[PDB]
Amino acid sequence: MQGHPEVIDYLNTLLTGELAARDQYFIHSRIYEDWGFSKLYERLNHEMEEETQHADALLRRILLLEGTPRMRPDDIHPGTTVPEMLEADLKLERHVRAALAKGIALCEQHKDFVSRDILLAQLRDTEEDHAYWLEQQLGLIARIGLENYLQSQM
Amino acid sequence: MQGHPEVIDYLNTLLTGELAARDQYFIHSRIYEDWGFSKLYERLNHEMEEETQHADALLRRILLLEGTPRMRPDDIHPGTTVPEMLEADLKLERHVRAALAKGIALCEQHKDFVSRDILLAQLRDTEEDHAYWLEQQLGLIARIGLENYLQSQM
Amino acid sequence: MQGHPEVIDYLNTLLTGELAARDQYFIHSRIYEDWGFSKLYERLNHEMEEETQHADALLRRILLLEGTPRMRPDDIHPGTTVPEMLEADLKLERHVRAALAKGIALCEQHKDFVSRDILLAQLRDTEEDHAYWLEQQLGLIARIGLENYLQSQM
Amino acid sequence: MQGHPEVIDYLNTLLTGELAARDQYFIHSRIYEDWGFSKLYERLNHEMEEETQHADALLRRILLLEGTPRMRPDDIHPGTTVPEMLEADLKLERHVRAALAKGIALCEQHKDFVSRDILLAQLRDTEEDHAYWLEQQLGLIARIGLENYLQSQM
Amino acid sequence: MQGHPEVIDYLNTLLTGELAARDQYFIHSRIYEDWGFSKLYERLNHEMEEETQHADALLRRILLLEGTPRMRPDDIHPGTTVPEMLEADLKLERHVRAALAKGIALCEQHKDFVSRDILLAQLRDTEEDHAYWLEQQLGLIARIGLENYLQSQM
Amino acid sequence: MQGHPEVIDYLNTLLTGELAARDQYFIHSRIYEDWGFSKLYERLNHEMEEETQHADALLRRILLLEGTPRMRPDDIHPGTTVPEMLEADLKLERHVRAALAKGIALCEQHKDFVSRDILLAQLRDTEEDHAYWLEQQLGLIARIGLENYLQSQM
Amino acid sequence: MQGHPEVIDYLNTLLTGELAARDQYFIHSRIYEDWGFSKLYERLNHEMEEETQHADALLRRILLLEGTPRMRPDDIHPGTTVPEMLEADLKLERHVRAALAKGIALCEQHKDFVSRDILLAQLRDTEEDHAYWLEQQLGLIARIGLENYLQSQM
Repeated sequence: MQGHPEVIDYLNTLLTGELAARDQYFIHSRIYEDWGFSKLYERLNHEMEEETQHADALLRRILLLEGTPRMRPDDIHPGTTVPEMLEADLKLERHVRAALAKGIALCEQHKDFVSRDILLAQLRDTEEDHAYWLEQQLGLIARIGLENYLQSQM
Repeated sequence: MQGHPEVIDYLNTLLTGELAARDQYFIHSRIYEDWGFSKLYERLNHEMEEETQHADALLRRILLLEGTPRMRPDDIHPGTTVPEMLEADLKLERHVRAALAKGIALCEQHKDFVSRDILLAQLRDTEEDHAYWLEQQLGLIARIGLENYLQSQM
Repeated sequence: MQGHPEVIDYLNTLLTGELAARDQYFIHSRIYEDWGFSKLYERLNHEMEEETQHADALLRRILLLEGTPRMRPDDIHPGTTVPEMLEADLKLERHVRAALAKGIALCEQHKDFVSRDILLAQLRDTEEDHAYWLEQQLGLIARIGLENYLQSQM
Repeated sequence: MQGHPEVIDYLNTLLTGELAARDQYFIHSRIYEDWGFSKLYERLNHEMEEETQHADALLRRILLLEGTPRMRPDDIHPGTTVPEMLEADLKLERHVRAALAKGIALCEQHKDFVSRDILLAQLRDTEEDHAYWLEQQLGLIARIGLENYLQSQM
Repeated sequence: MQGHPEVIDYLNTLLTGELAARDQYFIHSRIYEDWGFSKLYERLNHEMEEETQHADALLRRILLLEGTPRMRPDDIHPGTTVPEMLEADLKLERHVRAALAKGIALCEQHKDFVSRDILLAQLRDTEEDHAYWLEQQLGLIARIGLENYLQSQM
Repeated sequence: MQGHPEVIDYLNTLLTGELAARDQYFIHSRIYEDWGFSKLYERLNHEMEEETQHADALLRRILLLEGTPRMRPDDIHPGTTVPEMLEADLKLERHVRAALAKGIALCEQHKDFVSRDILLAQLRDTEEDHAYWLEQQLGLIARIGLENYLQSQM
Repeated sequence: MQGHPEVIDYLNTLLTGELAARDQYFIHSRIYEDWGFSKLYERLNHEMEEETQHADALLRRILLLEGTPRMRPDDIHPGTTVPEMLEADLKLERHVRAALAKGIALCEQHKDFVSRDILLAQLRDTEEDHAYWLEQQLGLIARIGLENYLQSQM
């Protein structure tokens, strides 16, 4: 019935982080669309939808463990150029990865293995999809130049 | 091109209000699903998406007018019982309706008729769909009793 | 080529009665819809359309008998609560029943057998569908209580 | 919630005007049909249905603004000849057009923009479909002759 | 039956402006096609057809208001290079935007609300599609260079 | 590569003549449509589209010959009555027919046979479709009467 | 039956030129495919087939006129770089265009109008398709640079 308060409180820290991540992707994707980079809009819009699902999974788990979800998003750090927005989004995923890894350890100490399994799925997406794609973008800019990279994102 | 600063700031005021309304629906809908009221989950889940669409419309208009969107949501005031959560949502929508109506008058005053037309569509949804449904729910409770109303929301 | 003036005048009295019934069903169905009882709205909106077809048959018969139709509907008295609106409709239907039965006898005495037949079909609908349905609703309210009845009409 | 009494009251004036318009198109279409002018009947039968929809919109709007809809239709002024009936319907459309325009102005003054938007849609129909068609019918009679026009309406 | 002469005259000024815009899009799209930029041809050929539909709506409204349309298009000044043609189109669209906004205010002051509505839809297309697209192209040229931009328009 | 200046110049004279023809069919078709003559509107709307295509062919031909297309339409001379509008369009077709014939001769003299072939196709249309139809309409009015002709064009 | 000897010899002159043009496209298209420019291979492969069709048309006309076709192709002058190969093809097509135009004049002089019409179709393809496309390619290179142009031909 009732989850551990240490676990519940840490899930809430991740929830406010994921609500923030969803809103950062929201603004970035619409700035990308405003500038005419439709391929950057579509990928970031998809990531915004995925963060809503990640936050949803955490929200419902907190309610199941009888906790009170914290719905105030943490602050966001939007950039002003494509290289900057890509870097800010990679730094976000890096903080998310560290926080998710520490929550997985915490769930193991408190023997909340179902909450660990939920965090592990989100960590996989963070490393193998989000952060992986973002490092590809930055490495392509370095290899083909910003003019060519931006042209390909129209 | 560039909009009037007063119109852009007011659009940003409506944007932080709608980002908050979307988050109030997120929590309310998931509380409803956790309690097992699937019809209230589905309505309020649909309303959260519609608010995300409303916020996206404001967000893209602010960017088109060369403005900077404010992404920190307003404070939310969730409820703890179905009557409270419905009243809190009704109170939110009354505020949004007054705010959109004042924004429509302002847009007319500064001759930004496209911004006016975007707000008019949102004002229609607020009165004819959101506020209309919530007042129906509160009227149903008063007429059939909370026990019967909650049973019909399973 | 021309009908009896007594029969024309009575078809006209029936016509203004049926235009009134259509408009009472018009307002009652929309009040039911506004309160959120969609099954009551759907049933009363269908009875509105049936009254318009009933009025239409009398209107065309009056013109075929070389008469001039009276288009001013009778005054209506809608209720303000579900029990009052059901009683107001049952009262109207009972007057319509007696008016139709009186006109059938009038048509039989003036040997207008086609006008008698038009009125019998309307009488049969008035008795076997409308008043029967209304009498059922009032019986159900007494058996299951108004609260359960309204819940079932959502 | 609660609309402005001046608005609710003016919507009720338009409502009785529109219920009368529906009944004038009712009698005209059936007279046309009795005379054998099927094309005039279909068109005016279609306008009766459109006027019923316009009335529904106003009635549901009055109920949302917490008002009491008035169901007594205004007086109708039918014609006895095709030229007269056409002229009668145009006069009604012209009166309706002026009525809707004053209400649009009144709604703006009281800041009920949704009620205005409902009225603008009806005004567009009154001007771009109804009155346009009537004026066309009258110009056609002037150019090709009534005998020819009526033949074409068969 | 008749419109205000001031509104008729302003719709006429708008009409000659939109006939001109159609013919500028006509020549620009064909120059783009001749140079081998098929994506620029397809986009500008579609905007040509939209201007003809815009001109058509004004032309019919002028005739409905009992006015006489002015069919002499305004003079146009097409460019000779891709950057000049994009700037020439953006300049025209900015004048069209201001002319439409001025006519909307004119229609509101003379209570011609249907003519106001026709103009708003054209304003919305002028701002949210045309000028938005043109401003995007000029932004892309600055980010990726004219050489890459033209290659992408082949 | 480079066409003969006398040819390029004469194609530009035909171009402005054809852009004017497109605009005359534009206003005529919409006047016919405003009056309720749907068959005349469809036919003349179709001719406006065919004239736009004829203009496209000349414009693309001028661009291939490395010339600069002239986009200022010639003056148009619309009528106010059906008989006058028909006569006006025939006069225009007759002027166009003579113009196209002189150009065909000019192209042969300068040995640009492709430009001649484009012109012969347009001449065939001008004579075998456009002028033929107009003459038919006028002969019909003479035989069956204008009242009957107009009825048939409804 | 039998054609004029001067017309037959000129057709044979055009035939050896077109058999050469077909072979120049064969080598050029296969050089393009070997370098990996598949879009240039496919266009120039299609042009080789079209020239084979043009030669077949001349061949069959010469036989029908009781002539003897000359099957030795003219000398070809292939290029060694994409700019050279495009220029060499443009130079070839200019020669064919002048040769077909002179042949059309000759056919008219000897009143062989069918032979003229066969040459007119080939002259149209030469100017409007072959030469038009090649000048587009050279213009694209001048506008986007050879590196970008060659990339787009992969």
